[PDB]
Amino acid sequence: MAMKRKKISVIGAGFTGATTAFLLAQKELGDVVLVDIPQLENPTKGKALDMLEASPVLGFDANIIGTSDYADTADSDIVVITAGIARKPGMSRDDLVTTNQKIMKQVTKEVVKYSPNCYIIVLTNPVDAMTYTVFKESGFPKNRVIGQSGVLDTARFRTFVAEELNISVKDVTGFVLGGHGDDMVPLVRYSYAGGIPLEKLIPKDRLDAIVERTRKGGYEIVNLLGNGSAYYAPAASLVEMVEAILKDQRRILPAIAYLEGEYGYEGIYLGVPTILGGNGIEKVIELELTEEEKAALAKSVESVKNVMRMLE
Amino acid sequence: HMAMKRKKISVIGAGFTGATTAFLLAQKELGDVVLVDIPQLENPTKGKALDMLEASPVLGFDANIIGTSDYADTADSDIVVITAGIARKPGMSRDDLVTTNQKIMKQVTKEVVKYSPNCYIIVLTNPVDAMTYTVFKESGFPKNRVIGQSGVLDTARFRTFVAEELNISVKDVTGFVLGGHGDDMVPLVRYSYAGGIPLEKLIPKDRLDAIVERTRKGGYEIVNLLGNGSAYYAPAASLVEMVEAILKDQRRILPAIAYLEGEYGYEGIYLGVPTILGGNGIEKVIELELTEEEKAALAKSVESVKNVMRMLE
Amino acid sequence: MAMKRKKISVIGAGFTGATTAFLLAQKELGDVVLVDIPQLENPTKGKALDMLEASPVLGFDANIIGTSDYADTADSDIVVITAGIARKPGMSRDDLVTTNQKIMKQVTKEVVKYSPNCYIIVLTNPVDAMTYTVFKESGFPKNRVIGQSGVLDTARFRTFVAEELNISVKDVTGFVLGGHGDDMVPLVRYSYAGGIPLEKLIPKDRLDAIVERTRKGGYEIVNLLGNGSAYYAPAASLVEMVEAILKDQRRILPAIAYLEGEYGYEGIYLGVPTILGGNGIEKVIELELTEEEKAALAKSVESVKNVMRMLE
Amino acid sequence: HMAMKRKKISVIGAGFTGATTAFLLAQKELGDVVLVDIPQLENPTKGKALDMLEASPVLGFDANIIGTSDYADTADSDIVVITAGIARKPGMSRDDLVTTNQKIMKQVTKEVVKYSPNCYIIVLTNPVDAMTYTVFKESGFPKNRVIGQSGVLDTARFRTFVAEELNISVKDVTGFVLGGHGDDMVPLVRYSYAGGIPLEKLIPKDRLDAIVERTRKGGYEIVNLLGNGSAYYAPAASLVEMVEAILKDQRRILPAIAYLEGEYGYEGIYLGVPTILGGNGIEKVIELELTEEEKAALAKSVESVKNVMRMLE
Ligand SMILES: NC(=O)c1ccc[n+]([C@@H]2O[C@H](COP(=O)([O-])OP(=O)(O)OC[C@H]3O[C@@H](n4cnc5c(N)ncnc54)[C@H](O)[C@@H]3O)[C@@H](O)[C@H]2O)c1
Ligand SMILES: NC(=O)c1ccc[n+]([C@@H]2O[C@H](COP(=O)([O-])OP(=O)(O)OC[C@H]3O[C@@H](n4cnc5c(N)ncnc54)[C@H](O)[C@@H]3O)[C@@H](O)[C@H]2O)c1
Ligand SMILES: NC(=O)c1ccc[n+]([C@@H]2O[C@H](COP(=O)([O-])OP(=O)(O)OC[C@H]3O[C@@H](n4cnc5c(N)ncnc54)[C@H](O)[C@@H]3O)[C@@H](O)[C@H]2O)c1
Ligand SMILES: NC(=O)c1ccc[n+]([C@@H]2O[C@H](COP(=O)([O-])OP(=O)(O)OC[C@H]3O[C@@H](n4cnc5c(N)ncnc54)[C@H](O)[C@@H]3O)[C@@H](O)[C@H]2O)c1
Repeated sequence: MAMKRKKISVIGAGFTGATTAFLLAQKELGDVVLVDIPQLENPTKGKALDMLEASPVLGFDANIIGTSDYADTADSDIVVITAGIARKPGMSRDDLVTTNQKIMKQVTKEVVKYSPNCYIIVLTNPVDAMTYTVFKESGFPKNRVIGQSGVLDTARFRTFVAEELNISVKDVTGFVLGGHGDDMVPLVRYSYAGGIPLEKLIPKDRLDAIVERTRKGGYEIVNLLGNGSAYYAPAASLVEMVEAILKDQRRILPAIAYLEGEYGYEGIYLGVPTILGGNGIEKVIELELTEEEKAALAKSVESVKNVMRMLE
Repeated sequence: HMAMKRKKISVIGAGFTGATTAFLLAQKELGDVVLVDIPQLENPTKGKALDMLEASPVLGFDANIIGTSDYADTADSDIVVITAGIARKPGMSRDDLVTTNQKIMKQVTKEVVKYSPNCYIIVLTNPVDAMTYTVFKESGFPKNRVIGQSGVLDTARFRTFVAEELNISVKDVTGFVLGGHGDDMVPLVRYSYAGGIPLEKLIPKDRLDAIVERTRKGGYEIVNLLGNGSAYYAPAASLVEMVEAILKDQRRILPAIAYLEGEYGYEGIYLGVPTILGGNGIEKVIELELTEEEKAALAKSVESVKNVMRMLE
Repeated sequence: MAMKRKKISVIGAGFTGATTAFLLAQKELGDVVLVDIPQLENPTKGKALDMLEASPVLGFDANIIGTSDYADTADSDIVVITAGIARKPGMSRDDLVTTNQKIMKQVTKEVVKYSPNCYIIVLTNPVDAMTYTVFKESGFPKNRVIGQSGVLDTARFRTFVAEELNISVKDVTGFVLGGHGDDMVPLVRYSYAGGIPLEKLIPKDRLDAIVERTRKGGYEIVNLLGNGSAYYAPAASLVEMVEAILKDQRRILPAIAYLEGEYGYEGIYLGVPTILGGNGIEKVIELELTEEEKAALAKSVESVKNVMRMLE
Repeated sequence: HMAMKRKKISVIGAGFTGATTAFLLAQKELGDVVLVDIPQLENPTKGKALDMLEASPVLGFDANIIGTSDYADTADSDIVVITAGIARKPGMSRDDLVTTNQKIMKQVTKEVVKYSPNCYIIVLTNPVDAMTYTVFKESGFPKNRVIGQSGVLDTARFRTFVAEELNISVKDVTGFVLGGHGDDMVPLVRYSYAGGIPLEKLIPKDRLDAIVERTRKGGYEIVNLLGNGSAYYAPAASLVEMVEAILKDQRRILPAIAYLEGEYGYEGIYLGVPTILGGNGIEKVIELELTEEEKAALAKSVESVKNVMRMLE
């Protein structure tokens, strides 16, 4: 009968989790619980308390707590999972999978104990196999277990196109199927500057360079930082997705969704166009792809099946 | 004829406090942001700035952010926020900390005034009373143009503790802390309310004293939890409010570190005092009628500030 | 939808209603149903549609409809009542109270039929007697029936003081108890610029002229417009009250609340300091008033009862 | 030394569109506002202005808002928005509306360009194409400093209908409408998408044709519902996006009414075209590669506009 705040738990209090927590609180999307392992309890509480102390200056009404106790996550409307080791150049794709999978299983189990009705958004890489792992561990219907990937890649692409044409990023669009890197399947033909196909504004070679920079866009921020991974744009990418769900916006967003025949694939998570709203993933949109695009996506899907085969 | 131009804000020092501020500034479309650090940290600075910029299509702000070690990129900044400085390492004395940071302020200020002769400057670097003073003397600028941050942060921690104690919105809680930062700050409970109701009516004294002491220790509370470095979220927010007040000439009444020429009985010092902050920087130091108890607490604060100023070379 | 958007119905689609609806939508507080009499159905649909067609420009996700059918208000979380008649030429004070009483009872019956669990915020003058009418007709708990006057009166006070001192309205606080007009009790003692008592910044004579201009603030706007009363600041005042409830903010705000011993009064609605949150009025706050502040609030309360004796 | 100061926007015509525009600009703190109307309506204009100001403490915005019939109060405006027009009356001919509004545009611009010789001007007043033309010729400003609004509003109505058809956020629908503000406007479905997907892939042809038509009648639909008056919320919203684009030098791509000097094969007229809008007003007309079908729908639109320009005294 009372009007209660949405409750958002963010698991992993490293740069991306914290940046997320702070953005969610500022936008008054609800109360935030920043979670990490017992050994990291003091810094998690320090970050959460520091964020809460900005509330009177920035003028947002939101609780923020830090914790290592998953009992504090009880009755979360949304949980965002950012726990685990980041993508870096020259890393063993298998080692990544092995350590993070274990983390997704231990986290998912504690999340569903205390919030059995929550919607879950996964950042942890590799995001297809880790979102798959939260899906199967959780026992949730596919509309409640969502992965982030395509929004971040479309943000880097739009940024590079906006700088290339010297126009508002507000009026530039991109469009990606599949995951990060080699797995990325962009549709330049469905990318525009104020409604005009980029393919009529930018020579093919310069467009192919922006696409390739988008593929290595993560590695680009790693190379600059020297001793971490991107966090500003990943966190902003999670917040757009959390907002679409909490405010039932019915956004069309690229997301990592479970396929049961869409694009001709079943039993997998894949970056596809999505409607995102109050029921989480409300539709996977099936485009008419050209023979070439179909081919590039069959290629992304074999990489997906390859990483799922590294799962114990 | 003059085309409409974006405001320009340079943030000197691209660690916790400067990067957090820059992102907030960018999200609020207060203008374009130049994030500046030493040559040795040029690339991490470029990474933070580019990561922030790649957030812009998602969060929906129009703002340029670049990282640089070339101060020439700061040219014609309306506002410069100085977070450049060094933390006190175990085995470094008080005196060597003041001196090291002093020397950073002199070198930073020289470059800032060279490329933006008309900018306003806000200083965070600790020890912030002494370092804001160094920036003032080095800049050659009139006092209205050189402002330190500390009060807004300390009132924010105080308003957080009172909001939690009473279970009410932080929006409806008011504090006032003058003096220095850390141990030296002077929270004034007489000028502190919830919905305009004096706090001494709503919270027993023993609890209110613990809230005052907790405010005083607020910095160390966060240092003790993080196990590397100091607070940045609330510090950054406090700088953003002060930047807003100036760029949008809002004439806020808030505590700022202001150069005194007689106010409260003191001259030739930066001290945390009530301020009108607007399009011309510190427009007024407001002189309150203090009690003997407040005056005595303020004078202890001034002794400590003069102690740190004696360590300057 | 598991994450349902909040639903706000605004009864009365004139100046205050329409301006309240457009602010609510812009702030994404929920979906808005704008309601007027069957005769004004089409202008109501056209105001609603016009605001909705601004949603792509201003960037808000919100439905706005106009209707003369209360079934459209079903399961509203909040109902804002602005329904009211403009006092005709050659109509007594008695018949004005009596005409708006009949409108509040008819409106309330429709409101409870379709949203028996809603919070009601009343603006309709005379706002103490009309809030009282909605409470009694509704059978709701007292925390779920609320009136607006204090916030608007504190807003005018704050504007005048901010003009006098040449400072941000953000750093000026006021406190107005009682009713509107001669009935309203501004407490200059509880009034500050940046926490500084206004009696320290403004000579008695200027502070007195500002208290009188706060008393007359409605009249002032009426006399400038020539046809109609204020709507911008009224609407803004209702939005802050709507926001304190939907986001469970627990503001301390002057609101028209039902008294059961507070200030030594019982069985009336009166402007008092209030904690406003997710349960509506969480408590009425009792200040230590001077002998003198007590006399003015008694003068006010006598004026409120005067109007209540006019209720059929 | 110059202190920081607010941007300054004068709104001419304090009716439905002006007042609504004024209240958005202030809430968003885009600058101080001066609401201008005839002397007969000075007190109602001051009443709106004061009502708005009295909301500022509640909605928490720092802006001055004033009402005036004296153009001296508009001195040194960065942006001037012109909404002034005769109130349409039962039985007023088209001649008398256009002819009267032309006179108003010439009188209003004379005063505007006298007190703000360096301002950017956005024109709403109908018939908007011919009226923007009249402000341009009377101002003696370069074409980049005199901009009309019609396409933002008309693409907003299109996006609204497509969003309702598909049940998706308006944030993810794009459209593009060229030409005039009449039945003659050209909504381009080819350059219109939902999440960058072509609308022809998602909406059947009969439905899409009905949306295009509902876009052409958009203004009329609102007139017919209101009974007395035309739309003002979406119009005010459209002016605000165009003011923001200029004040914050955003370099948006939106449809605006621009002086053509060869673009699309037309010379010496104002027409709704794809614009880059920024700190120097209209920075460029973008020439789309239209189909013969589109060229012809635009050619008609141009014919409708030249017909109005014939009636100009
Ligand atoms: N989807 C994308 O596009 C995208 C982009 C950025 C990075 N990422 C992923 O998101 C994260 C970004 O790095 P970050 O800033 O979050 O890293 P970080 O190391 O700074 O923080 C992650 C946290 O996970 C914690 N953690 C480890 N095991 C845990 C467990 N069992 N339970 C709870 N917490 C545990 C770590 O202790 C650490 O604090 C990584 O997981 C990376 O794989 C993906
Ligand atoms: N006033 C307050 O309320 C308050 C609160 C927060 C922190 N602080 C102070 O703010 C300062 C910064 O805090 P932080 O957490 O950001 O520290 P940090 O080490 O994370 O960031 C400081 C940055 O300054 C840079 N820097 C050093 N010398 C420089 C120079 N010559 N030119 C340019 N950049 C230079 C360093 O390279 C570093 O990246 C400290 O002095 C801290 O004590 C004061
Ligand atoms: N409490 C305050 O601070 C405050 C301030 C301003 C306005 N008010 C009051 O607000 C009320 C409305 O103000 P306004 O300026 O919007 O007036 P208005 O005349 O523009 O609008 C009132 C609307 O109520 C409608 N209405 C009448 N009977 C109705 C019914 N049975 N069902 C539904 N709708 C019905 C009318 O048709 C009209 O559209 C008045 O009572 C006014 O005195 C009080
Ligand atoms: N271009 C578009 O997309 C678009 C959309 C909306 C409306 N319009 C046009 O906008 C104009 C304003 O519409 P509205 O709804 O605000 O009308 P309105 O009649 O409510 O307001 C117009 C105001 O202009 C004032 N005015 C008239 N002559 C003046 C003068 N010489 N100097 C100063 N003020 C003067 C009037 O007093 C009146 O208050 C009309 O011409 C309308 O047709 C065009």
